Amino acid sequence: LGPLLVLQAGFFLLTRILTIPQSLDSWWTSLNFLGGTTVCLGSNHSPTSCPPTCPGYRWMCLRRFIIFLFILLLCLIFLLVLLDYQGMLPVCPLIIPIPSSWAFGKFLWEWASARFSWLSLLVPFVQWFVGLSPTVWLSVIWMMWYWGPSLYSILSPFLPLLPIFFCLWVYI
Amino acid sequence: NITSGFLGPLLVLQAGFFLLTRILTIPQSLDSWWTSLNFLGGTTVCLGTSNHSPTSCPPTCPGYRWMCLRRFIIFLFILLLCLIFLLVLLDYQGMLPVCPLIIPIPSSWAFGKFLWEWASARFSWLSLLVPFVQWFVGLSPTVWLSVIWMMWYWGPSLYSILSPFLPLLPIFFCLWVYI
Ligand SMILES: [Zn+2]
Ligand SMILES: [Zn+2]
Repeated sequence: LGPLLVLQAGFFLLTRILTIPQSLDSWWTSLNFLGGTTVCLGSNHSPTSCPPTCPGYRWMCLRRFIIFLFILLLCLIFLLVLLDYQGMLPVCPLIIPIPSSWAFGKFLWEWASARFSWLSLLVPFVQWFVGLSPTVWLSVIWMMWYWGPSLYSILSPFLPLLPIFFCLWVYI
Repeated sequence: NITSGFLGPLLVLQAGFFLLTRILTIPQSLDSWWTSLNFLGGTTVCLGTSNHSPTSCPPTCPGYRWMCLRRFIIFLFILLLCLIFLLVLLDYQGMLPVCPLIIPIPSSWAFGKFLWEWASARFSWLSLLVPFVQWFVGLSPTVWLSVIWMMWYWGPSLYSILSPFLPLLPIFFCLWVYI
């Protein structure tokens, strides 16, 4: 009795995972428009779910595949985070006792700061911003969500004059 | 002296401008490419005129917010991809010291070796599928190409039995009961 239920649950969860790409590419295709789907060029079916006869269906499958690939990658990265959180990646820090946790992250950041040498200047600013934002981060996300495209639109006309006087500054 | 002295830094300025303007549009190119994948390789129109493509919304159009979002999202992925690439490069030089599971550090692909060894350790059944894959390589390459092409031909036929798929767990479950 138990094993039948276990197998049914496993199959249903596998179906959920396999249909995730449907939902995800449908969401992204919604992003293309003002939050609303469309109709595949050629019964007017959305290009996120075409019938097998529809030519776009072939494309859809390819699309479903790529999304799925990214998902796995994300999952992998997510997995790769947890191990790094738990300190199961015994990465030797640049010259020694091991970093109990986040060894990979600390090593990677140390290497980047040591080599690129401008992230050294960037890090103080980012640390300032994050530390000063226990809750300000939430508000600036809201501002970015609303004003961010707007401020980008206002800065963009002066976006190309920006390199000109940046060059002037570099000359001086 | 003065001529070349000025041109040098200014040459760097011009080259930087050109490279940044060529490489900062890649989010737009990839967004347009995916939107093309959505409709058999075509642009279509936005919801808002001149019928501009939805990946090049003017600021007046309401989609410029929307577009930016996905453009930004695409931009993020690029960094991630780049990061992967960067990692995929560093491991080759062995610049990632990862101690192997129980000792000298691996000369190259240390991170890849540790990850694969740990993953194989965690799942015993996974390795069971490894040999057949090699056999797939070990089989006739032409046979593998024919199989893949038939699957492409059988993809629509693959899901032509998609409706019977749902009962698959029950009947197999029934087998598990009778097993
Ligand atoms: Zn279609
Ligand atoms: Zn638009």
